[PDB]
Amino acid sequence: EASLTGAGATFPAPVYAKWADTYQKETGNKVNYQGIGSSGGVKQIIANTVDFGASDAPLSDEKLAQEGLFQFPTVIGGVVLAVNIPGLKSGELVLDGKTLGDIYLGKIKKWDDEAIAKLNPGLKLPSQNIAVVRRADGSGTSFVFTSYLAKVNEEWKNNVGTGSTVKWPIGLGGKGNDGIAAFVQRLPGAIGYVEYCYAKQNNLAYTKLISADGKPVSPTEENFANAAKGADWSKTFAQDLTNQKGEDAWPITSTTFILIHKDQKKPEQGTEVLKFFDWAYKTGAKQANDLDYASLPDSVVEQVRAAWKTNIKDSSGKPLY
Ligand SMILES: O=P([O-])(O)O
Repeated sequence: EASLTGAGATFPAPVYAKWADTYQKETGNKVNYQGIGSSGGVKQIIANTVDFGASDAPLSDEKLAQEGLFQFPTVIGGVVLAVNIPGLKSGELVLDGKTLGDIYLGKIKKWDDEAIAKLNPGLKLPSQNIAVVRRADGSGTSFVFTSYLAKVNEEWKNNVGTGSTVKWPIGLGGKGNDGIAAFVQRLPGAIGYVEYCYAKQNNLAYTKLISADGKPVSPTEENFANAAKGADWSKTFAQDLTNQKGEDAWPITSTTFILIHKDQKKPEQGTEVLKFFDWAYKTGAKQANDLDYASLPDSVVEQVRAAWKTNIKDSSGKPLY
């Protein structure tokens, strides 16, 4: 029995809570995860106050070498646009990336705007103001969401850009993925970006999006998996999965990372962190799929195991796996 502590991204917090609960029941090891968003996770592992950090924004090779850190992917998820449009069902509104951007820029103000109605011909769109919601805390989901908007709206790209934290033109700030969820639910007219789990479990209506290739997709585990189908995992783990080509490829997809130290000053702790995530890879794929997360392919998991053996050591040079 060991007590491990992790902190970071809220994006995969439901799968990690679920994995942790099952592992305790099967083995008695305790995992404590604090959802505080990816920036916090990164600071906390750097400070050495947790056993493991989590972030959906990959550090660069230089950055990992400078801090003594190793990073590895766990699951693939999808970010959706949760909406509160009185009278609209889940999956009936269709947005494109340029339209989505123009909402977040503050350019489109009403739900029956010409640009929105042209995308959804059948619908009877209300004349309700749009209330944009966005994150207040340094976030991995913000990263992924502003990475996607920088590729499909050139005014966003030039005026706001990409980051964990940016200068939001308009909108109300919610803390965590659970805070955007709560916000949408209370505000008639609201739109907020959440990892798909948080809209499904809260029963929030969500849109469809038009893929890179120009077809409207739904967000579904399969569709998240489809967006990752042509990723070259053998070159890097830091893959960008936003606006991918292919059939039924969800446009705002992403993987997520775990960060640990390479020179493990507490080898027992470090050894138990690896066993947990090995356990999850080996047996956790149903729980992940049950929260609509796609799993990594077997070849990637084999990559991580090979890199565990080469990189993770104690202060005597000895490997931990
Ligand atoms: O996963 P987040 O909390 O860093 O968005």
